[PDB]
Amino acid sequence: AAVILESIFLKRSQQKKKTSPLNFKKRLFLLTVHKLSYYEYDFERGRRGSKKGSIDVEKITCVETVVPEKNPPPERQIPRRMEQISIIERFPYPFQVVYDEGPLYVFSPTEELRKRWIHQLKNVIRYNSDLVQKYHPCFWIDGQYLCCSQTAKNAMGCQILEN
Amino acid sequence: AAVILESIFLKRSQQKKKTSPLNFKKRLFLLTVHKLSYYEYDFERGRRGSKKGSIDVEKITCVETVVPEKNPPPERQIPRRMEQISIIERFPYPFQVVYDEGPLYVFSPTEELRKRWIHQLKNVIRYNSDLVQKYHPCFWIDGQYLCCSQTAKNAMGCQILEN
Amino acid sequence: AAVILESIFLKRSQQKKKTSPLNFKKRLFLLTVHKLSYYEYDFERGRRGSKKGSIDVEKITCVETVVPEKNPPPERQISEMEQISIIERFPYPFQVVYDEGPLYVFSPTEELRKRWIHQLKNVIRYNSDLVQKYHPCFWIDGQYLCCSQTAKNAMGCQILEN
Amino acid sequence: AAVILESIFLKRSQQKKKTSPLNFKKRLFLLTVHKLSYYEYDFERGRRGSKKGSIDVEKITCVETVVPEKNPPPERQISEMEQISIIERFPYPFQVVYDEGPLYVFSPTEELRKRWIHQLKNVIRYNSDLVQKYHPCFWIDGQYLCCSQTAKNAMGCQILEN
Ligand SMILES: O=P(O)(O)O[C@H]1[C@H](O)[C@@H](OP(=O)(O)O)[C@H](OP(=O)(O)O)[C@@H](OP(=O)(O)O)[C@H]1O
Ligand SMILES: O=P(O)(O)O[C@H]1[C@H](O)[C@@H](OP(=O)(O)O)[C@H](OP(=O)(O)O)[C@@H](OP(=O)(O)O)[C@H]1O
Ligand SMILES: O=P(O)(O)O[C@H]1[C@H](O)[C@@H](OP(=O)(O)O)[C@H](OP(=O)(O)O)[C@@H](OP(=O)(O)O)[C@H]1O
Ligand SMILES: O=P(O)(O)O[C@H]1[C@H](O)[C@@H](OP(=O)(O)O)[C@H](OP(=O)(O)O)[C@@H](OP(=O)(O)O)[C@H]1O
Ligand SMILES: [Zn+2]
Ligand SMILES: [Zn+2]
Ligand SMILES: [Zn+2]
Ligand SMILES: [Zn+2]
Repeated sequence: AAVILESIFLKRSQQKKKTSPLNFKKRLFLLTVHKLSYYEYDFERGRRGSKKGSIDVEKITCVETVVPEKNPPPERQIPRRMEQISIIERFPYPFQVVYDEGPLYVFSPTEELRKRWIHQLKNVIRYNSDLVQKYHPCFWIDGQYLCCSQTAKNAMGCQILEN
Repeated sequence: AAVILESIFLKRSQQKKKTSPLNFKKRLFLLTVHKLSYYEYDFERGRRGSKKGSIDVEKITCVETVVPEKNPPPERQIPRRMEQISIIERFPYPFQVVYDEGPLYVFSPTEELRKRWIHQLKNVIRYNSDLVQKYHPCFWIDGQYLCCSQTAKNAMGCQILEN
Repeated sequence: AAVILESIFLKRSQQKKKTSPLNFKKRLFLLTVHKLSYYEYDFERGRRGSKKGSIDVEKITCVETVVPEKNPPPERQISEMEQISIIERFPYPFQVVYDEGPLYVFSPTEELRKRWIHQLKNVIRYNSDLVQKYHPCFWIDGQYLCCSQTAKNAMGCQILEN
Repeated sequence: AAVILESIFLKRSQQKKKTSPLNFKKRLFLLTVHKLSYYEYDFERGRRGSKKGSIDVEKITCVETVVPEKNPPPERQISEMEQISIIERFPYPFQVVYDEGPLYVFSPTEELRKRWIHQLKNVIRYNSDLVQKYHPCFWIDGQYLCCSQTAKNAMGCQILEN
């Protein structure tokens, strides 16, 4: 369909599979009313590459900011003070797109960008059937969730954000 | 003025003073357009007692839920399954009323109640001049904030909740 | 034994002592089978304070409603649920009668009454002295306006059959 | 030395070799005082890849705009800021001329050009051979349509004074 948005972010490994590393990839993310998908980016040629995953827009229970990790390495750190480059190498503002399998973590290089996305994603998911009301505002890491130490990657959020 | 709300909650020590313990008190909380105030409760006689603090409604930068502590003792635990009593002895749903001096933490015995309050408090603070946009969704405890480990009790929130 | 109930009613002075004035105290009531007890409530620590009374279930003769008195002071004026009202307003005055006489416990709400009474019955039900005429009326100012008669333990101007 | 700039322009083949076809590569340009260099960009690791060229600043004779060619293929078609467009669209073709000849670097945006050029000048400014007639025109298909003349390093059909 149409592309609502398209940006380059740094996403963390969903680690769907056991043997998978916890790592980050620069990916070109798209968004249609249908899905949220991400592809390898072919910078040389300038084009989207091989698809590396999607999440169907309707299976989405929730989308929000995530509490930034405490000691992020520079690729996701906030500087002090050339953007065109930085905006494709430094992604410090994460957010979370949660669904049945768990949460996909996505870092954005600017806030506005993150804002932009969360919002559309919101619009997009407004009438979904499973919009959860409790989420985890912290990352899932090393076996469990910081915020509540629960271990089920798709555990119930330990917090209700209600207006 | 009018009372918008009145409930009994279990509040944690603001510890404004150095020599102060980190502890909880059952307090009768009120809310007018002017302030948010809390008093000792005189249960025998059934009346509000001596005032023990307020926070001026306009100095309020923010109000939200807080991520529940991981191992709360029973007075703030969620049961399994007589309410009239429980609702004055068990307060497991906290929330945070933040202002210049820091955050006041307030536990509510039910969610609806917490809902109710956060909302009015919201209305009440809608046109305030300092409504912060970043908060700490976790408690301040033992010297710093869990969510971001910052130590300034009135540190900048490490998270932006934007719709 | 094992509690069977537990609530916070208001209760008028039993006046057992000649000195005793009449007044109401907010108390925390329990229920087992053996007895039915009330304490001072540690609102602050949120817990049961000093025992202030007991009535053995066995000596219970008549668990029953009483008659919402005429002009309940606020306190007692008009299951219901105000976190605070419900521990500050008990307009459903009931009555437990026993050897010594009748205990006047008040309720913030009906389901609450029901709940107790009923339960009361479950527990006295096999007693040895379930009287069958009673004073749905109060005992007051010197005498039961049930039957203007005067012995607290005066016999009941009314009968409740079934 | 100390970078003075750093960007990602597109750049047409210098064709130094007879084999060399003409094409454009996305490259990462730096700037110091000594030289001006371009590399392959490690987009994935987000970093500077293999060096693909250098031009000594000193041998710089003429830093200057060139002439937006006729029918820029998308790629080059129409400071500006699309996270992606700005690293995918460089329509502001400029030119660095030196001994060997002229290097055709393209820009996604004007402030970006300006920024470089200017800076360029700061750095060649005291050179020993700042020529003063140039070919705002391209060198193409066999010959500079600046002056239809043919030596790459052909002398400039135009002068830029000040
Ligand atoms: O490239 P290597 O070093 O194998 O590691 C990968 C990447 O992080 C993947 O991201 P992408 O898919 O973006 O390549 C991730 O997939 P997701 O994070 O998309 O799931 C894979 O996890 P699994 O989820 O275990 O497949 C993980 O194995
Ligand atoms: O009763 P003790 O054992 O002294 O401890 C108190 C109570 O927690 C107070 O609550 P309340 O005011 O509700 O009594 C608290 O005030 P706040 O939490 O209101 O500030 C005091 O902290 P300071 O903030 O340090 O005064 C703390 O000293
Ligand atoms: O506290 P003060 O003002 O002294 O009055 C007391 C309380 O009403 C007692 O209730 P509680 O025990 O619930 O405090 C009542 O006991 P009962 O429990 O027998 O009513 C006392 O009378 P006596 O009944 O006379 O002891 C009465 O004097
Ligand atoms: O990669 P392929 O298709 O082989 O083509 C190359 C690139 O355009 C070179 O650019 P880069 O070095 O930027 O890759 C260019 O070098 P210049 O940098 O001299 O343009 C080469 O020509 P020569 O100029 O003939 O070497 C040209 O053949
Ligand atoms: Zn959690
Ligand atoms: Zn924080
Ligand atoms: Zn009678
Ligand atoms: Zn020319």
